[PDB]
Amino acid sequence: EMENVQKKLRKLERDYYQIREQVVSAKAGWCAVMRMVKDNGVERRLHRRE
Amino acid sequence: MKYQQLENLECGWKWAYLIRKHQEGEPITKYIENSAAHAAVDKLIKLESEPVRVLEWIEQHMNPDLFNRMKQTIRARRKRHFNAEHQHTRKKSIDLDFPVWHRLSALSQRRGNTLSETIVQLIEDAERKEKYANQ
Amino acid sequence: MKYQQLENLECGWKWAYLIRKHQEGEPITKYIENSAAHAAVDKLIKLESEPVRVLEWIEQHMNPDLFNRMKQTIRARRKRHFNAEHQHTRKKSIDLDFPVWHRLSALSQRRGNTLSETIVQLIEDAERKEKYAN
Amino acid sequence: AIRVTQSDRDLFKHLITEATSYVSADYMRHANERRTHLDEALALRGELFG
Amino acid sequence: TIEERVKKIIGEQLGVKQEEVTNNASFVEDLGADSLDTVELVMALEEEFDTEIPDEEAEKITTVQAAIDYIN
DNA sequence: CCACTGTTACATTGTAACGGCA
DNA sequence: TGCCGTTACAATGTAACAGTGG
Ligand SMILES: *P(=O)(O)OCC(C)(C)[C@@H](O)C(=O)NCCC(=O)NCCS
Repeated sequence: EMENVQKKLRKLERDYYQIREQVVSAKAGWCAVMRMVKDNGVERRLHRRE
Repeated sequence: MKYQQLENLECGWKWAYLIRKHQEGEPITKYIENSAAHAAVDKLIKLESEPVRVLEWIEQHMNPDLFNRMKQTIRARRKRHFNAEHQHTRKKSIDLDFPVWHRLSALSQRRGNTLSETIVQLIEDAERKEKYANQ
Repeated sequence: MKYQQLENLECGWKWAYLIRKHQEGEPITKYIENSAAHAAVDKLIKLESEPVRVLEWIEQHMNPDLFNRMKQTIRARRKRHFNAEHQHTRKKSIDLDFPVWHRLSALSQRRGNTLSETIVQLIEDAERKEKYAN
Repeated sequence: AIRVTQSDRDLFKHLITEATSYVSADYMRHANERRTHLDEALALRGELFG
Repeated sequence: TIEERVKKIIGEQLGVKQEEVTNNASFVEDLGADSLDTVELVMALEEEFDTEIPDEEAEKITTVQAAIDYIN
């Protein structure tokens, strides 16, 4: 029974890996963008919190 | 409807598709006369920065042949554009040798599932073997 | 050398490739000045139907950085042209969902095999399992 | 002179407003989904660890 | 190597300079990474080496030196 | 029924990277 | 090395099927 449950565990592990990678890539791209907008166009002009 | 339809994007896609087809030499126009076809093409070229009028140009001079290919290409382009956002929704293109593809396709129609599903079942059986070896 | 190279065919391929690239906006020529580039491109356009002179045109006006890409494109074109004659030598192209592709490639790098070799081995093992049970 | 300055002002206004509208919206969209994906991934992670 | 892949991950997940990220550079004060930024940094470190870390032991890591110490 | 949409399975062409070989 | 085959992709286009809603 425990091995059967561990199979589902591994499935959930793969799911979590997918999501973690997606988020990590999003953050990497976002950081690159931030480094590219050091020109001061980001502080309010890009970041219209509205 | 699962994919949001964007007018100013699909219109540009359509204009680019028409221009590509014409420059490929195909008769996008429905006109057999050379002069009317040339005039319609010239106007379409002018319509570069006005994708909105491209729909009207379509309704006025588009060749009746192209409706199916148009609605197919733009539908697929929309699907691909929305899927490319995330990796887990992306697609990977691979090439297979004829014997291998023949066996794989035969197996898939036997199991009545898509190629990806058949590969999933196969790799899952191999990984199940690995797991039972591990436990 | 496995595939014999034919001039009237490969030269037409090269002319078509260069024309396509130019239509795509690629700078075919090495001339920064627009006039010389346009003149050379017009010469190329009117140079259609000529292998022995399109080769010379390439030697004289071709952009240095596209040589490798053109060479590998022609290699692939030649290989595909010779392989597309027979069924067993043809290649079937498919699209795989990203998770499935990731796992399959994981197996292929792990085992050092190619996608074809890895899938062949896996199917063979599946068949063997069928025979064990049957 | 009046005509030229009016045209210039109008062009500047339009270009700036439209560029900001075009870019900031996608920027905010991505920020929002990255936040949401992070939130989801944390729940997945906790369940996995347990 | 691991000791420079760690810098690669930290710099491109926090956007700070490679020069800035030294062994003793703390994330929050030196690199400026806040709660979510540090969370993303640890997630990226996990992803880089395809490993997992306990929650408490991971949060205990709050510096480049500690990061490498747990990685190696 | 009927139309429009989503999806799969290809094709088609191009490219970069390996690795073999004179 | 310089060419040459080879692989694994990418991008786009199509046909065909399956769904969906009016
Ligand atoms: P930052 O100030 O936004 O803080 C983020 C966070 C540290 C609160 C967050 O990343 C986090 O760790 N959330 C989950 C906390 C936890 O241990 N929950 C149990 C498993 S759901």
